[PDB]
Amino acid sequence: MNAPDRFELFLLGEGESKLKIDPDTKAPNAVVITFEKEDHTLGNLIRAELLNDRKVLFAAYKVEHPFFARFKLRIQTTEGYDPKDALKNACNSIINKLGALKTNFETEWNLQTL
Amino acid sequence: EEGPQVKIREASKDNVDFILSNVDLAMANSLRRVMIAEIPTLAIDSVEVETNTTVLADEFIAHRLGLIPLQSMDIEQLEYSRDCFCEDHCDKCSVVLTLQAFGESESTTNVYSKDLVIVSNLMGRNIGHPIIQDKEGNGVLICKLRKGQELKLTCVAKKGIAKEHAKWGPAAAIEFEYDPWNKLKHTDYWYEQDSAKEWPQSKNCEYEDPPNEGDPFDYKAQADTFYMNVESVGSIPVDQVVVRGIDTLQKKVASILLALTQMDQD
Amino acid sequence: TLKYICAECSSKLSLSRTDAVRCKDCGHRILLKARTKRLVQFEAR
Amino acid sequence: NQEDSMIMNQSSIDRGLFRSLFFRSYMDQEKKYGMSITETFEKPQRTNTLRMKHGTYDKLDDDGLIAPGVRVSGEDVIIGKTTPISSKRDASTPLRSTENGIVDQVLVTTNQDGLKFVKVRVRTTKIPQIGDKF
Amino acid sequence: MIVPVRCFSCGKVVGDKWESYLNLLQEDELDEGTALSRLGLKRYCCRRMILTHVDLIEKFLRYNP
Ligand SMILES: [Zn+2]
Ligand SMILES: [Zn+2]
Ligand SMILES: [Zn+2]
Repeated sequence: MNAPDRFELFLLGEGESKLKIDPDTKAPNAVVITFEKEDHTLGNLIRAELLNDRKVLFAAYKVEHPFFARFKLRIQTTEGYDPKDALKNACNSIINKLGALKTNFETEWNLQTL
Repeated sequence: EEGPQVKIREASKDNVDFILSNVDLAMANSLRRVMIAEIPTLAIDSVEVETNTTVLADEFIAHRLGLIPLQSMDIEQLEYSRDCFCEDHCDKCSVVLTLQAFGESESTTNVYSKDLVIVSNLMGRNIGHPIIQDKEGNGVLICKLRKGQELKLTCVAKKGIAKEHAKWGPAAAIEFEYDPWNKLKHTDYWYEQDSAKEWPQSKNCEYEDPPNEGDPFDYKAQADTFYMNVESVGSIPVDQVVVRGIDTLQKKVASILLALTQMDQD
Repeated sequence: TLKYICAECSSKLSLSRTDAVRCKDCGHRILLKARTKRLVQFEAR
Repeated sequence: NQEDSMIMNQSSIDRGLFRSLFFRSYMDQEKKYGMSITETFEKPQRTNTLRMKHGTYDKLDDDGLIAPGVRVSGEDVIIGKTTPISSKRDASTPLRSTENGIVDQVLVTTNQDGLKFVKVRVRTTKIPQIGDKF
Repeated sequence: MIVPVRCFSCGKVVGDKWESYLNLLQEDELDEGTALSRLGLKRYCCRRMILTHVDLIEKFLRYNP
C-alpha cells in the first residue's frame, strides 16, 4: 500500500544514470562513484578486486539503506593513476576470471555421467 | 585452463557438487547470489479467469500458477514484455497457456500442471512447457474439484528475474562451504567442554589436511577453496544455472564498463 | 436482470424485481448473484 | 530486528509464507418505515437525486449491486439505494475508504418482514508487510 | 488448504510430492521420516513443508454448492 514496485531494484528510473562520479573532497586523488540499481552482488566483487591492484590506496563500498538498491564505491589511487582506470582494470580483471571460470566449468561438465 | 578452477565431484539432472579453486571469496559469493536472484526465467505472471467454481479463491490459485516451473531453456530468445514494442503481450515475449478442468467423476478430480496447455506460438523456442519430474507424469497439484466444479482460466507466462519475485528463481538451495577445519579462524566455536567432540565433522574434511598442533597460526593464508552444490528446480538444467550465473554476473560487470565509456563523451 | 444461481440448489434463475423470492423448484429463498462477465486479471505474485 | 521487531525473509514470503485471505461483508436493507415509503435498491443518477457519494457508481448493475467479479477500491459505491423523500435521497454504501479488493459474493434475500435486503462480501489477500505483528 | 507448490524456506518443488507422500505412508506402510526421505526431501526446511501440512481442501469439497 506504501510498498515500492519490485522492478525498482533493477530498472533505472526517470533520468537516473547508472554510474555517478564525484571528486572526493576529503583526501586527494580520490573518488566516490554511486551505483544505482545494484547491491552487494556487484559492490563486494568490485571492491575485493580493487584490493589486489597494488596502486590502489583505498577501496570500500556501502549500502546506505537496504530499502534502496544502490551503493557507494570510494576509491583512492596513487599519484598519477586516475581512479577510473583503477575501476576499469578492476572490472575487466573480474570478467576475465569469470570467463575462464565458465570454460573451466564447461570442460569439467562434459566429462561426467548422470 | 588458467585462473579459477572447477572440479565436479557429483553430477545429476538436478545437482552439481563441485569445488571452485583459486577464486576470491567475493567472486565465489557474488556468483551464488547471482545464481539465486538474477538468471532470468519464464513463469506465469498473469491469470485471466473465466470460471472458478472451485473450493479455492481466484488469486489463491493465480498464486500457485506463478509457482509452477515452466521450461526456460531457450529463455534468452524470449523478450521482456517491458522491452517489447507490442502493446501488452505478444508471441515474441510471452507464452500463453490454457487450463480447463471440470469434475466429471464422483471421485475427486485433481488438476495437475500436466493439464496446462500451451496456446501461443512458441515458434520453435524451447520454452513454457511445465517441468514435470513427477514419477507418474503429473507434476504439481494445482487444485482439487468436487462433482459439479469447473475452473477455466488463461495464463500469460513472462520472462522474469527472481529479484522481482521468487517464482522466477531457477535456484532452490545452494550449498556453500570453505575452510572445513577453521584453519583461517573465521568462526570461534561455541562449546561446553570440547569444540572438536561437540561440533560434527564437515564431509569436506576428507578433502583437506587437518592442522597440526605442532604448527602455529597461518595468518597470511586466505580463503581459496570453496565447496558448493547447486540444486536446480528444473526450468533450466543444473549445469546452466551455474554457467548462466557466471554469464550474468560477467554480463552485469560489463554494463558498468560500458557505462564508463558512455560518460566520457563531451 | 440478471441471473441468480440458487444457493442450496443449482440453477440460473434470471428472475427480476417484483418477482421477489425465492427460487425455482427449490422453494427456499437466499439467492447468490452470479460471476460477472468482464473478466479480471491477477498478477501471479 | 531490535527492540521486539523482526526481519522476515522477503523471498520466502513470495512463496506464500504467512499469507491470509481477508473477507469483509457489507449489509443493507430496504427501509423500515411507512406504508407508502420504501427505500429502493437501484443505481441512482445524479440528476435531481443530488446527495450522492464522491465515488463512481459505475460498478453498480441495474439492480443497484456489484457483480461478484468486479475489483473495487477507494470509495467505490457497492450497494446503491435511494430513500424517496417528499425526487430522492442517496443511501448508498461505499467500500471502506482504506480498503480495496474484489467482490466475492452477493446475497440478495428477503427479511422476516418481507424486506428485501442484501449482503455484499469483498475479498482481499493480505501479504505480510513491514510492521505486521507476529 | 492444499499442498504448497513450493517450499518457503528455499522454495523447492514439493507441490508434486503430496500424493506420492500419502502413498508411501499407507500403501507400503513406511514411516513419515522415511517417506519424506524417499521423496528426496532431504534438507529439513522443505521437509517440514510436507510433514506439517494439513489438507483442508478434502474438507472443503465436502460442501455441495
Ligand atoms: Zn510483446
Ligand atoms: Zn434452487
Ligand atoms: Zn526448503
